[PDB]
Amino acid sequence: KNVLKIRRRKMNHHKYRKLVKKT
Amino acid sequence: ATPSLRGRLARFGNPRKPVLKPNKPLILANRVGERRREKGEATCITEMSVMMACWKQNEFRDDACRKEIQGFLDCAARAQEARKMRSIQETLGESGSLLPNKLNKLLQRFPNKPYL
Amino acid sequence: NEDLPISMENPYKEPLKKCILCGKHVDYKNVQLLSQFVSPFTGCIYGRHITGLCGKKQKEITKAIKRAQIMGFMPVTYKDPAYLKDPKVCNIRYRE
Amino acid sequence: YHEDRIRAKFYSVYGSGQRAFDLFNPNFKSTCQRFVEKYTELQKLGETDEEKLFVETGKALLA
Amino acid sequence: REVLQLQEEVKNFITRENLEARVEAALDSRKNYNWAITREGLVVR
Amino acid sequence: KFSIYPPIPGEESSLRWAGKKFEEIPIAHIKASHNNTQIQVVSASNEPLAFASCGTEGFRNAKKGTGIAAQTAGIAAAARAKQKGVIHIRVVVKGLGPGRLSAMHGLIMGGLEVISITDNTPIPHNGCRPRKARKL
Amino acid sequence: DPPPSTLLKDYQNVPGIEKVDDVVKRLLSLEMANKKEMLKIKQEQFMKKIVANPEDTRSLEARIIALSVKIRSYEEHLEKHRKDKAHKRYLLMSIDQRKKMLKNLRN
Amino acid sequence: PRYELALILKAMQRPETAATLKRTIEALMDRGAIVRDLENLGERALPYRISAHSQQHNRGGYFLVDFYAPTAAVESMVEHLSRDIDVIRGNIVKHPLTQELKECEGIVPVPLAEKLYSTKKR
Amino acid sequence: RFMEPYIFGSRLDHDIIDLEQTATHLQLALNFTAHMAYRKGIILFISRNRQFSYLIENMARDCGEYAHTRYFRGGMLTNARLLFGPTVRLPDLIIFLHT
Amino acid sequence: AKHLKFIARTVMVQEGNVESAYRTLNRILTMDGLIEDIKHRRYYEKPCRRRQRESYERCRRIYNMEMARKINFLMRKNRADPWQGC
Amino acid sequence: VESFASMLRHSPLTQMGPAKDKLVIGRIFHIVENDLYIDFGGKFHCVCRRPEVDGEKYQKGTRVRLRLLDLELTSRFLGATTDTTVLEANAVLLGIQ
RNA sequence: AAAACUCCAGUUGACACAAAAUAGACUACGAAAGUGGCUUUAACAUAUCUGAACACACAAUAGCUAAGACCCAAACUGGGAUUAGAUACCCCACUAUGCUUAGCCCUAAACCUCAACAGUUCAACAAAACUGCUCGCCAGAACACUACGAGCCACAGCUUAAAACUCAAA
Ligand SMILES: [Mg+2]
Ligand SMILES: [Mg+2]
Ligand SMILES: [Mg+2]
Ligand SMILES: [Mg+2]
Ligand SMILES: [Mg+2]
Ligand SMILES: [Mg+2]
Ligand SMILES: [Mg+2]
Ligand SMILES: [Mg+2]
Ligand SMILES: [Mg+2]
Ligand SMILES: [Mg+2]
Ligand SMILES: [Mg+2]
Ligand SMILES: [Zn+2]
Repeated sequence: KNVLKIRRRKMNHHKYRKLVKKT
Repeated sequence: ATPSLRGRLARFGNPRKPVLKPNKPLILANRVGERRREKGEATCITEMSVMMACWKQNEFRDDACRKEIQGFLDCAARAQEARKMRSIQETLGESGSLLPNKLNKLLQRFPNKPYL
Repeated sequence: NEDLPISMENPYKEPLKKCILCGKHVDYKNVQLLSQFVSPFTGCIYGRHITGLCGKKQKEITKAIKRAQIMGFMPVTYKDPAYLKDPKVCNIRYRE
Repeated sequence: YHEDRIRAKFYSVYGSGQRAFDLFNPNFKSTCQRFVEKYTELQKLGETDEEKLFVETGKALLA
Repeated sequence: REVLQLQEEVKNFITRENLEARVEAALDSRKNYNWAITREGLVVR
Repeated sequence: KFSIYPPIPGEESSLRWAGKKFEEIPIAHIKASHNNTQIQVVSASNEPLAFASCGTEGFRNAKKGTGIAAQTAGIAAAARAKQKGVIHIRVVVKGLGPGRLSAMHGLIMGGLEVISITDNTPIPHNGCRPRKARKL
Repeated sequence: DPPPSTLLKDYQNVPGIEKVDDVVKRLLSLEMANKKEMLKIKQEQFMKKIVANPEDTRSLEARIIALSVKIRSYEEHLEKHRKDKAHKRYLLMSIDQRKKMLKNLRN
Repeated sequence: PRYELALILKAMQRPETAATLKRTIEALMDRGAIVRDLENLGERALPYRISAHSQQHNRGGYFLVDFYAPTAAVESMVEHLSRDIDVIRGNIVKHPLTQELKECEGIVPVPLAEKLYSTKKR
Repeated sequence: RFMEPYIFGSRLDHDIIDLEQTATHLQLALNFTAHMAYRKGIILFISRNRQFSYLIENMARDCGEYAHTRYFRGGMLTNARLLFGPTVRLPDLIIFLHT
Repeated sequence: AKHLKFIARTVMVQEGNVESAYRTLNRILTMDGLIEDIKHRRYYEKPCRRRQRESYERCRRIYNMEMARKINFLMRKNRADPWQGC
Repeated sequence: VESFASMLRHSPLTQMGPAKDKLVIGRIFHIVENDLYIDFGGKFHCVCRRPEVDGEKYQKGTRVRLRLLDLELTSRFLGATTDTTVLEANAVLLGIQ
């Protein structure tokens, strides 16, 4: 199958992590 | 003897981890693969090398090392001949194993049947 | 009536093939036999296709070999050269 | 069939006959077949059981 | 039967008195376990 | 007749070369690395006769790890041996890396006679875990 | 806890053992043999004590005794081996099984 | 349980060897053993060189000792062996003759493992 | 699978057909064929064994009937209207020596 | 290291052919499986990857062997068209 | 009148049993230089080839002696729903008559 | 190829708390995670089945604390190359860490993405199609392994887990 649904999730997680790091 | 595939593939029946996880289905096809040959060959290097050495030793002349140079040339010629010979041979008629085309034809004559 | 067939216990069945080593008893002390199933050049243990053994037997051999190697009865990176002039059990090319 | 066992035994004892089998003509009698027939003749009413019966058959053949 | 066998064996076991002699005997003698199989199922030494 | 397997250090094998036993004949250690091959020559008592590699003879860099270079090195080694009196050699190989047969060839050319070839390439029975798998 | 010098569960019924050699006796004793024989002996003892019909092992009671013995063994093992988690798991499951059995018996 | 002690000595003349044997057996007895028989398997050349503690050896005598003993004693025995000088190594394996062989019928021919894939024209 | 009712058994892994059954079937089939022949009907023998192609052709010749022992092209019967003219009479019976 | 030095994977030469001996040695190595190991032990092959590789190998063997068998079975059937005409 | 079972019972193919190594007689009915098409009764034919020993004797019609190695030659392969038959027996020539 | 090393390289000895060729064309053991160097000791619940996202006991790797070992590997970092740039891919160096002992943490594409037990002979791809019974879970996309609450030796964490706004799809 695709890895397209996962990718979005991954992106979201990364962003969250970044946010956490920032604040 | 062919290695067994009894309780190896992850199937509904098995109470096991899969031994194998093959990306192609193990169903032997009605073809056989195309044949192969050749690489970074570099023939007659040893012959070359001696000649080179001789040249280095001397001034840099043909006159001093005329018996090595000639040998090298001969070797080269032989190699050339051999390539031609090879071409004549293994594409036309293989001595030992069959040509792939023939094998393919044979397979087609008695093809494998999963589709029942 | 009579000449119809009768269901019966599978005659003409030749008794199943043997390991060669089936009734035999394998010890780490016996280097000879163990040596026989090792490659003379590398001291690597031969497979099952090469050796031609039943699985239990093969396992027994291999464990025994291992034991020998640790306990100091057998060599490891080669097969002992005193035991080359012996019966060849295994099926192997090299030399031709 | 019941004679199959006997045939098998014969084979085990006496290797697959040097006499050539025909298969083309019907009512061919191989050596094995002959042996079987002999056995049948003997048992019922030979009464000595298997090995003994076999031996008897062999003896008969020899004669 | 097993018990009987054990009993039979026991008389030949090494105790503290029958020791040194036994050791000496062992030293003198040599058992060998190196039987070597052939291609068929047969033993040879 | 003729065995592939060598004569053991135990006695008594009816073989000599130049009036010497197998164990007495000198060893030529060829270390075929992936980008250079070094060829030592040593006596039976472990006295070094002649070191020679693809670096020592002329070449530097990736041109060390060619076959020609290896051959040259071998030749050099042979030459060095010849002064000290060697003639027959046992050969011992280490590693893989083109200059492996080439070295042998070079040695042969130099005039030394190859008696035997044994490769004690170190195959660790799981020892140290090597470098990470690079992107080719 | 049974004594070490006692005979096995195997070599008990047999006759001549009572008047036999000392070494032989030792050989056929719990002291020499492994823990499983000891366990068996314990089980037997328990059966003798409690159950109405010894030599059964299909009735609930017998099963329970066996379970108890197993639990005890596990506990003993876990005196040392305090990082052994599989054994702990076994203990815990087995206790619950025993409890269940007891409940059934009660019912 | 029954046990075998795969004892690998020197290579150091008879009397010394005898003494060593006496010692080892004595130790075993103390630990709580009933030693059964003695099997000297010659002084053979050792398959590799085998490093003591403190000397490295090439020749070495081989001995096997059949013995019944309690389960707890084995570790102690091993320790003792390790301590003792004239033993090159003393591994202790439980006796092979304990295990009776299951009577083999032999290798059975395994067929093609079938019905692994569905009937599709593909 | 679909020939198991007609099989008698298997003598050392070699299957043997019920001859009585065959006879019964034969009586029908042959009779039917005969009837077809009587009714001025086209019979078509077919095969792809090669060994017996010539024989089959000969048989076809000898009778009033036909044969087709060679490579069967796509739509000799379904498309007949094109492969031959528009007014063809197709076989009113067919026989396979080798199905 | 602690073994004897000239027994493991040596090949004696007859009358100075040398190349032949080398070839033989190589063949032996291949048979044992040493060369492949050496090639692979150049870098660390991670467990999962190794497993995958193994799987690939075993499957290949299963396939390949079967194919070979089939070929063997069918080498009987190369002759000439015996019925020819048709 | 006979049955079928009875007939089967007293017929040469059932009289012999398994075909593995059984010296059988059978006629040759077709020829292509090297190979010889041999009928030996049974289900299929088989082929052996002309030997050096009296090659000009093995003609169409003559009788020959086969060793017989199975009657049918079959095998099932990796993905096969059914074993793939050759339609030949595999039988080795002993000689003539 | 620069850099790096020349206290380097090769042969030969002496030489481990690291990691366990070949056997492994076997397919086992465990509940899963996982487990193929050797030895000994202990040792692998349950004579119905299902059954805790309120329990308890486990749970790779990574990670935290504290103290040890430290060959080799190696995030990070440094140097060299490469490129417009290279905070990468290639090279070289070296650290946390991988290892041991004692505590935590509790997540994986923890996937054989195929629940347990009893039984039987077609949407499309994939590992044919189903009965009985039980529990667990799911009911448009995204917002969302988010927010808020709650519990947790976790304080940048984990577990559970919304709504609005939006869209005619996903
Ligand atoms: Mg895939
Ligand atoms: Mg339950
Ligand atoms: Mg749960
Ligand atoms: Mg460190
Ligand atoms: Mg480093
Ligand atoms: Mg470790
Ligand atoms: Mg964890
Ligand atoms: Mg959880
Ligand atoms: Mg997993
Ligand atoms: Mg899932
Ligand atoms: Mg469930
Ligand atoms: Zn067996």
